[PDB]
Amino acid sequence: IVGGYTCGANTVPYQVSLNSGYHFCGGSLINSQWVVSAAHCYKSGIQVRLGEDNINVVEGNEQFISASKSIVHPSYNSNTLNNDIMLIKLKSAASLNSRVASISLPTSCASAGTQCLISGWGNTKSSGTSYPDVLKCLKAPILSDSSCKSAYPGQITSNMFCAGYLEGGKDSCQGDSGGPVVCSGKLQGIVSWGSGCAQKNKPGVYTKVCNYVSWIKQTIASN
Ligand SMILES: [Ca+2]
Repeated sequence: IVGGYTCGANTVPYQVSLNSGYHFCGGSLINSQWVVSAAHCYKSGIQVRLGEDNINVVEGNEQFISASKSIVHPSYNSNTLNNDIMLIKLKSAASLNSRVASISLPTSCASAGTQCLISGWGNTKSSGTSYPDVLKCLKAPILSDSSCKSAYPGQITSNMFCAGYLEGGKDSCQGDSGGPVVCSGKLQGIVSWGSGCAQKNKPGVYTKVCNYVSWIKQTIASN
């Protein structure tokens, strides 16, 4: 996250870190046994890390649980990033309390102008590189479909939305991918892509979660 703030330990209790020896992507806990992340975060050997603040220090609220199964969206296209969503089942159920909690799925999509909270352990610089140990946060609005498509001609599908600031300086970034965009207590987006980070006229592009709730529920129901 570029231009954000330190969330506070365990203030974002649905935020997970995906670990393959190191943090590589974010995710969101949507029930005791399932995580949603980006399909471009897929790899084998994932350990899900719940209850994290400092990803490099054991602070006492962690749960580390191996993935038993990963499911990339049937129609994921890694060239266009259309349908950039995946589900991860945990080998055992997480213990849910105030510091580790699931986030509600939307019953309704979000509109332009709604404020949202975006979080992760991604790069904090837009020129150059600095990866934080503790979770970083950004409050950002959803942008209109038209300003999204104007920023990124021929690249925005009905499964994508823009959020952030066209002026630059405040965005998600590398390492935040797969993590949450939560608006009025609902998981509305997944950190997906963008040209650079926090660049003028190049806002963040997010997977539109409300399009996927049917798929998510039926997948959980049968796995
Ligand atoms: Ca830790």
